[PDB]
Amino acid sequence: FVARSIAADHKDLIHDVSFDFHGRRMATCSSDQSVKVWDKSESGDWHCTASWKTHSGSVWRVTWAHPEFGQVLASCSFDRTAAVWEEIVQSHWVKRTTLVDSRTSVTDVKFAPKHMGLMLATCSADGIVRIYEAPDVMNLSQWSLQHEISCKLSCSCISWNPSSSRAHSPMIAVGSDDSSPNAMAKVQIFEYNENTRKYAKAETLMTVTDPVHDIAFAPNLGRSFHILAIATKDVRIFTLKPVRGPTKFEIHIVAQFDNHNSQVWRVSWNITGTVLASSGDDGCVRLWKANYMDNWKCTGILKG
Amino acid sequence: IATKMRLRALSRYGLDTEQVWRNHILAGNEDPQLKSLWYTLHFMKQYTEDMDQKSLVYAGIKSIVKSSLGMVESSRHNWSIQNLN
Amino acid sequence: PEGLCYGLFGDLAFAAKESALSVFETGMRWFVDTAERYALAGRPLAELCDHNAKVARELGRNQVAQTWTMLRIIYCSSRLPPDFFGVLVRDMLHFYAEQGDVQMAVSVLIVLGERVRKDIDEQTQEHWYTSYIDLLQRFRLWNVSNEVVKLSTSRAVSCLNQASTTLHVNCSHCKRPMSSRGWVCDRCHRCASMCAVCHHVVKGLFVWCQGCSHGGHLQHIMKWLEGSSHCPAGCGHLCEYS
Amino acid sequence: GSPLDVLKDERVQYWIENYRNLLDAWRFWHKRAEFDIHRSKLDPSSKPLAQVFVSCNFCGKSISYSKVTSCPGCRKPLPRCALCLINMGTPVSSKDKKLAQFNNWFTWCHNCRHGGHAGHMLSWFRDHAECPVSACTCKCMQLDT
Ligand SMILES: [Zn+2]
Ligand SMILES: [Zn+2]
Ligand SMILES: [Zn+2]
Ligand SMILES: [Zn+2]
Ligand SMILES: [Zn+2]
Ligand SMILES: [Zn+2]
Ligand SMILES: [Zn+2]
Ligand SMILES: [Zn+2]
Repeated sequence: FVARSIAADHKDLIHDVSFDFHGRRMATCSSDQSVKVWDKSESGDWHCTASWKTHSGSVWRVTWAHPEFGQVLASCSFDRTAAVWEEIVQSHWVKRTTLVDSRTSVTDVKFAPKHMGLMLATCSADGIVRIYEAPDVMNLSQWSLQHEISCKLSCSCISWNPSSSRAHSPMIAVGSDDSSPNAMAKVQIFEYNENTRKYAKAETLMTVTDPVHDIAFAPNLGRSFHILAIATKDVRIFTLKPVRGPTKFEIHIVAQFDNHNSQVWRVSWNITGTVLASSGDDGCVRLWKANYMDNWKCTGILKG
Repeated sequence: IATKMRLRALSRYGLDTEQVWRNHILAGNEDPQLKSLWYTLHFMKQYTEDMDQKSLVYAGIKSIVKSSLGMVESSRHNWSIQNLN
Repeated sequence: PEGLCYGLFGDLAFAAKESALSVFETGMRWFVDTAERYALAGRPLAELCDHNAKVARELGRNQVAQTWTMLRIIYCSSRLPPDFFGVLVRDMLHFYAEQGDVQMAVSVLIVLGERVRKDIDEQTQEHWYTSYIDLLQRFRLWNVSNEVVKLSTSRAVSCLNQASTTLHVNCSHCKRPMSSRGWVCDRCHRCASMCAVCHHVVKGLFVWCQGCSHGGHLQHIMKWLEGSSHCPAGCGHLCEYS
Repeated sequence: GSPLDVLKDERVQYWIENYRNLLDAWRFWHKRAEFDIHRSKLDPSSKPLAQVFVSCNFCGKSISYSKVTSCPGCRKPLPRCALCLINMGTPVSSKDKKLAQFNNWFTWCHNCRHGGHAGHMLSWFRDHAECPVSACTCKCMQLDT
């Protein structure tokens, strides 16, 4: 890989970077209460086309929505709010709705896949994962809270299941970064059941007891089982194979990498869900790929 | 007249409003009536612009001189404008 | 203190504590070319298979090319059983789908049509079609996505194109709706579909400004807006400002 | 700059219409459009050619001139492009940014009424020759020429 730097000009540390659906746009949120949207031209240079103050406290996560709903950004911050930003055409970004249901800091915010409509999930530090919905995609100023899930642990990361199949029920994983001395599972997986119309805890990953800083479901893309990547003191990849009430999965760990030799903060799959990038405290990005024998191996080490 | 109209349209005849008098050049041929008409239109446009800077002119001489009252004809042609109405 | 995310085209943004924003650019060019230069219908099965195999061999995907040729031999042929290879074709489709190559599976499904459609369940076919369509739309390949939708063997995927794509047009002079298959006004008895440029009836494609409510032939309006910034009908509207 | 009484006279407008008909006979369509712009600038009484407009499927009111992809009247979603499946729309209100580029204009076949963005359908009918909407056999571009 060929590395190139970008003059972020952010007054504080950049907490999250999220590409758009088409890959042509970028959104970076930092601790300076600023979210910057970068659009690249034919020259290949990323130009900061927008930079506006968003929240009162540090902004943790910024996520994009599917373009059929328009250029929509959701940002969670330290001020217990998850704001939804829409672009109106110069390039002006307006705040649509401030989600103030959480009584504590909202660690992560993530848009649900396209086939669910325009649904938003926010996880708070008190163990409550709130799932929102916009009944009218043309009116983004009205969001109705559909479900709220108590995860009994300080949530730090969520990841929707990007499967578009009708054979896979809606599924959201919740990771916890709590560092209690007791050994309890730090990742809980909730599956929406159509019969009860309520999210229920389907599978729990007991093997993960270290604090979790990032989780990322692999893009399904024609597969039959679900692959989950977890960021901890090491890098773990779990495969969720449904069996023929919540669905029961034959959970098998297929990767465990300590090549970072430190805490791993972020995990991000590619578009095909075949190469996983892990960023740890070592400041290196390690791309992990699986051969035809399901032996995950590092295909490159990338340094700043 | 049809071929002349085609040629004038190809040369953007009559579409120049910067100074209208040049339109008769765009007419292709030396037409005295066209030149006179376009020069008159340019003169009246110039008068309108000057009046705006510091309607009735477009009404023509007949309407302009209809209100021209109080002139004394000169009996003797002395051989040597502002005294006019 | 770190952020990480791949883009669509293989580029990877990595922002960590010093914070420095770095985009680690490289990927899927083969996918774009393969989607662009297959033919999925309009030719016999043998011709389609040879064309797709030639594409795969040109792009360097020897296994895909041999798979296409094998499909041609299996289907477009004291003989083998009629359904001898159906299980193997299903297994090949699942093998290509489970490794992320949904493009090949969908292309084979479309080319074969009913010869393998009745053997793969509807839910998995729909999942493959939607995944391939999402991949195509990400790369902004609308033509290939729409071709897949039109040629989709699944009714649900085919119906994805007919949702709210019908426009109700009215005559400006009469302010009343027009016929669904018409080019003349029902009430005013006027050719309301006249092109603003050529003043001829626009029977086919009509492009329409939303500001001045004027338009005409798609090519004619394109050329006029390339040559000027005013409305062709002459309403003092800069339709496409600058 | 003639007075409105002169411009409203039947003879003057008849001469103008005859000249425009002559320009159409010679296929001087662009020059006729330039003359139309000139006439509209100089004579405000010259009503421009009345052409079709799109109406919202639910409200029924004209969508011509705050989400762009929503009907201005009833806030309902606008018809979506048959190719990108994104709801069509165009913001309404020089060497500046084109607020409404041509490739985003409403465009539909006047026969089957199936519509899409101008650039999208232009590319599609440059490649193919059938209506993008499924189960439609109309040859949209072949109808014009
Ligand atoms: Zn009418
Ligand atoms: Zn035309
Ligand atoms: Zn107009
Ligand atoms: Zn216009
Ligand atoms: Zn409406
Ligand atoms: Zn479109
Ligand atoms: Zn049609
Ligand atoms: Zn048509």
